[PDB]
Amino acid sequence: ESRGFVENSYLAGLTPTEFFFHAMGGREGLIDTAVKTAETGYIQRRLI
Amino acid sequence: EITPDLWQEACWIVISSYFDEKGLVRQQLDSFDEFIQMSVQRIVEDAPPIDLQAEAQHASGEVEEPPRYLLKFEQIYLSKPTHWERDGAPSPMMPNEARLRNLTYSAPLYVDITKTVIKEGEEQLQTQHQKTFIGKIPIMLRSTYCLLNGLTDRDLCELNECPLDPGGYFIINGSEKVLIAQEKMATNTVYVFAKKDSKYAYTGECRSCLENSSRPTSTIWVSMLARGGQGAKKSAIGQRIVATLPYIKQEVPIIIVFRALGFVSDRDILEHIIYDFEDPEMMEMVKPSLDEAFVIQEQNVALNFIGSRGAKPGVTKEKRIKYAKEVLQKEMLPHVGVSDFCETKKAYFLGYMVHRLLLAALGRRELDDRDHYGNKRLDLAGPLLAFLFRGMFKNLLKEVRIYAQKFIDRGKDFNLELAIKTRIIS
Amino acid sequence: AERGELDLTGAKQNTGVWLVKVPKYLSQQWAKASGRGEVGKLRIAKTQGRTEVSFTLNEDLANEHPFVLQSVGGQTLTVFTESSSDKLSLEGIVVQRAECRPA
Amino acid sequence: GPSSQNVTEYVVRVPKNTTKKYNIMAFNAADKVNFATWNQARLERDLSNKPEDQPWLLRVNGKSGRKFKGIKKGGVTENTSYYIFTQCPDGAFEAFPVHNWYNFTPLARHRTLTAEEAEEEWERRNKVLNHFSIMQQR
Amino acid sequence: VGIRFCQECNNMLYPKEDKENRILLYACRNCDYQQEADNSCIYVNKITHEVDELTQIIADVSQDPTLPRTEDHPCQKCGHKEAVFFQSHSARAEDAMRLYYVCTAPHCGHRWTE
Amino acid sequence: FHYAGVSAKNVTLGVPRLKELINISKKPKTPSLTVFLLGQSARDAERAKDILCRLEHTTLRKVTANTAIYYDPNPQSTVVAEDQEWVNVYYEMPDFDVARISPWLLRVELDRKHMTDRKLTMEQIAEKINAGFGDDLNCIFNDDNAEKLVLRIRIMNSDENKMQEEEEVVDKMDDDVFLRCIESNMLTDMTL
Amino acid sequence: LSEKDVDPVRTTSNDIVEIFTVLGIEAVRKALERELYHVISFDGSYVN
Amino acid sequence: IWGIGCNP
Amino acid sequence: RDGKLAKPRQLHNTLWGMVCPAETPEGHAVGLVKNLALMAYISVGSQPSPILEFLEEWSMENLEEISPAAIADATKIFVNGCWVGIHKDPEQLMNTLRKLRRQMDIIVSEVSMIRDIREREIRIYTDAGRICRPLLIVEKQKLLLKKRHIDQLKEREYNNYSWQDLVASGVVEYIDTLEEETVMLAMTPDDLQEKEVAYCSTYTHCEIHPSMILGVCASIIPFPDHNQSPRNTYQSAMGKQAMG
Ligand SMILES: [Zn+2]
Ligand SMILES: [Zn+2]
Repeated sequence: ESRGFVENSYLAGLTPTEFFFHAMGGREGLIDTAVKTAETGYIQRRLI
Repeated sequence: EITPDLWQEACWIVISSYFDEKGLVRQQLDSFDEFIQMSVQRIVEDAPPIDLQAEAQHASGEVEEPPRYLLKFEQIYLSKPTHWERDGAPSPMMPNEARLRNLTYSAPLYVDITKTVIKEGEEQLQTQHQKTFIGKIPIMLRSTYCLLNGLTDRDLCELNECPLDPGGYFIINGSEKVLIAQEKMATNTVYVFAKKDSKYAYTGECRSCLENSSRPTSTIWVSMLARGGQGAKKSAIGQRIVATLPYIKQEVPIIIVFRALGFVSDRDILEHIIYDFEDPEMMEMVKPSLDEAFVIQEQNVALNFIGSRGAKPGVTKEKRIKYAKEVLQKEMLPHVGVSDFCETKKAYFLGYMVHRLLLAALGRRELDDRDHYGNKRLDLAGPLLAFLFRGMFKNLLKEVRIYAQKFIDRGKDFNLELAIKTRIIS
Repeated sequence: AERGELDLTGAKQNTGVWLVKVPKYLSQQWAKASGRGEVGKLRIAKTQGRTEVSFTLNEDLANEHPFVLQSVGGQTLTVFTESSSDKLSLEGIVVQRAECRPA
Repeated sequence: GPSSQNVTEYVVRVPKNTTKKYNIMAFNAADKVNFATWNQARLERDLSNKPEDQPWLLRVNGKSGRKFKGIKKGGVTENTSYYIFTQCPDGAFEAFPVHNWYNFTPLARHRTLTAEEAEEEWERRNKVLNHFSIMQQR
Repeated sequence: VGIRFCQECNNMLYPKEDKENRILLYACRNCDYQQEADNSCIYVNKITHEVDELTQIIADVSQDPTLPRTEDHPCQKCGHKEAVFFQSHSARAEDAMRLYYVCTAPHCGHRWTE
Repeated sequence: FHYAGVSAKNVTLGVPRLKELINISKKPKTPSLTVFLLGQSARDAERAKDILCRLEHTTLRKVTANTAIYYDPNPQSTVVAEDQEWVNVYYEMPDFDVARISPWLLRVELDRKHMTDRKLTMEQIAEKINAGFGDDLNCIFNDDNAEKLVLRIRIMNSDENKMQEEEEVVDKMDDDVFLRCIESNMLTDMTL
Repeated sequence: LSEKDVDPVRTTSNDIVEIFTVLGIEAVRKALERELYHVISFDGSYVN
Repeated sequence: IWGIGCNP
Repeated sequence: RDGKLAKPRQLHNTLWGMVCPAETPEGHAVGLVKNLALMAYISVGSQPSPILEFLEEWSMENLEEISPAAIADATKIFVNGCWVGIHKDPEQLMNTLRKLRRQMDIIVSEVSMIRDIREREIRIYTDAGRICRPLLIVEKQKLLLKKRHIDQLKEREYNNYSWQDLVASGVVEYIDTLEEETVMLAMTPDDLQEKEVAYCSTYTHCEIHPSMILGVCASIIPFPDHNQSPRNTYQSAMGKQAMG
């Protein structure tokens, strides 16, 4: 529980601390997408 | 006398009271309010009194040669937001009318200015120009100085303003502008970070500022050089601590800086740096830096060492020494002290910085986290507008000085009203 | 014997003096008159293995101050005076430090 | 005896004005200051400008003895005052306000590297040779 | 092992071999003071740097509400039941998840690692 | 992150690895080398571990528990109580003391666990140090049976007597500063 | 590679620069192809 | 948000 | 925004209760633009002079004779910077300071006082930029908030009782991130403070309500705990674009 594990399902509903940790994970995913778009585009332009 | 299992009513009652007293935008409003009052007075007070005399070379004789003109800004005043029509009659400006006519919702700012003139006859004359108009400050809506403040919803409806509108914005040129709080690193706080690719293994930084009275920040580094570089003496000595003092071109050894503050003896320097002499590890850590600074054993020599590395060289030796001393008293660790015998306090705080660097290197303390929001501050409307007014009021004083100096060199007279350029601040 | 000479007679006699940190209300009460030659009474009571120091405020002045001692072994202090006749002198060495706290 | 239960109480006197102002002279414990060898001393305002708002220079026993530098205390005691109690034949304590606080630190009577030579020596930071021999050469 | 300072100028002494008597010395470079070396050891370096962190643990740590405590392990000196435990709390500790214990209750401050 | 841990070895993958390959960067983020074993060493784990030891860089620092510099006026004096025995043994028939002996002693102590993990030998370490540095560094090595693995290093005997140097009788880097430089060099650069 | 009991034939490095310098341009062609194929097909995606 | 081997 | 480092952007643990986790712009500014939580308050700043005068009165000898002495003088009182002296007793000073915060003599509600028991340093920060949130105060295992306060607040109008009176009573306190590091919090009074298998018996504060960790736009989301986390960021963004 302390380090992030979320035992509750989405239907059950996340507890508050589980909610914040889930937000941290989702934020990391979103950052990955946004950062990835530019590096991949530069690579593609170079190859072409 | 407890409220168990009835808690779901309790938490929302207390939250109701919270949002009833304050509301959502209380940050902006409060910031702005504080700013105006405190900040403007402070800045007007903190700025140096204008000093002025005619050039001695221009006029022969000393009977009237120093006509000293001294200008002091006594006090600040703000009227309610006002629009001056083309006819010139002042009128209260409602925010809605300012939006419709593309006007700026602003209030006049008046400073009392006291002009004291010494004609070298010892008959100094003080003339006080009360309520001198220096500029117009845009007023945040529904702040204490907004006309909408303290008006019930019926009165707001009479003025064609929404009761539910939060406020917290300025109407500039008829457009609503919202100052966005800007994140910054905390000031007056020692933070030890590690840079992987840097030549320093560890760096401790203090973004020192004196209550933000002037000089937004005066950052000073104390960093321990990495032992990765290989040389005979370099391998023997190990890591050495260097200081990236502000207004200095290159690195200065830390022990030299301590001796510049008057603490020549090695024992005293280490007393400041190493609070417990008994611990052997930290003493071993500090030994190499002492070896680097073994050459300079005097305060004057250390000041000369600092002055030589100053950004602008001084031709005279004593000029360099004086330059370094004044530079330390002002620029280095401004928050600890800025004058007189703050040297001991500065030495203790610099020793604290070096000690924290030593603890980080020994692993006794963990490295600071930049993203830890305790190490972050948020600049709201107040700090930002205060920085703006600092800059613009200094420029206004400069322009007053220029106009004054021309008229003073003539010796005809000087007028405060003509010198002040409201354009500047507004 | 010169202008810059320091009269170390107090050091030779080893005159012992006490340094005390006192609050502003007490000092300002003293400064109010400051010329009557009297501000209060310092009473020290000693027991078998414990000593207590207290100061009583003058009844006229008011219209108890316990003293807490501090060790002076960590620093050597001395008192010197600059006479108006430009004759510097030493009054004595500080042998005890105390602090006055409000009741 | 009476020493185990002695109670001493003395009058307190605060004269309005004193001809000689009272200051505090503080020496660091590690310095091991000793007044037995203080046959003579010279305390005067500094000349580093080469008055009342400048540090003090002390030269004990002329040039042969140790020299100390005293700096007034930067932190003013806006909310504090210091008084000194001295024994007197009348038996009443006398309190005198502390006009100023000075911390005196010593300077060794050792040979001092000249600034020009020190700069030349620092040019060779990597002093592979023994530094002690270098000091002996100077 | 430790560093000692001169008794005249309070500067840092340095070790010097006595060539005549073959006795280690410490001599200040800025004066002529000399003192013989009693310890006979100069430069000690522990590469594994194994140090009991009980020396680095403050007894005041027993007052922290944010730390966990158990009543299982009693103190040795006073036999108090409350014991607040915590990990290394140090960087470059190698790998140590060992629990360090500090005795609660006033002024005991005894520290035992199990 | 999210890479399956088939082995305890991290590998760049995804866009960063494509960047490295396409850029032909001189410095890969994770340069790695897969080594296949030719003989029975592949089948037998002990021989493979021997190859692993032969292929893995080991510095003296990795196996050194703690290092100390003692000023020892005489080899017979044996300031450290423990070495008194083994020093005596070595000085029962002293070798290379004819020129002289160094007055300073670097008494490095090695951890037995690291030594046995890398399967290093006291004679192996001493040979590497003495041979690579030359006759200037003389090393006394403990028996493995002894509880403490101790290497006693001394500066050049001829250099101490100064008959071999001749020239000017002036100390270069003193002796203890030179010994500390030697210690740092050994710690990071021995390449045992 | 030249160490005893190490297979000269099959021992390979991920660094294409080392492959170039040691084993030649043809070896770097094949090694670059192998590395690119690995990074592309780790996701399971197939490129012709 | 799932696990160490999955996605965040 | 140009910097591609995925480190300034990530939701830090310290953002809890003071910046909305869900509400962030998406694109070049993910995690770089943030929004205040509902209950968050930002310090307007104060003069440090009265706090320094109190510290001088209590003890905090300055210009001491190397008295830190392996921090034998427990703690070093810092203020907005400025090491201003040290005290032999650091728990009594902290408790006295909390009592003063209640009586509102020298410590306004915003004044933040941090004691690091290890490293022996008390920071006492009042620097006009700190973001702080209201937390209820737990003494022993009992919340200080009681039926008297809730009943008076329920009668709020024509009873002249408000939030400021709740702060003045000492029932609630403003805690900033630095203090959040030194405070044991309970999400709920009944679930956590009450005696059970003892996770913690030293709770010092209690959250007024967990839901306040969300911002203005995320607060409209119904059952946000039952949705995937990126889906709440999207809803924040889209609710800024709804027509009404
Ligand atoms: Zn010396
Ligand atoms: Zn105990």
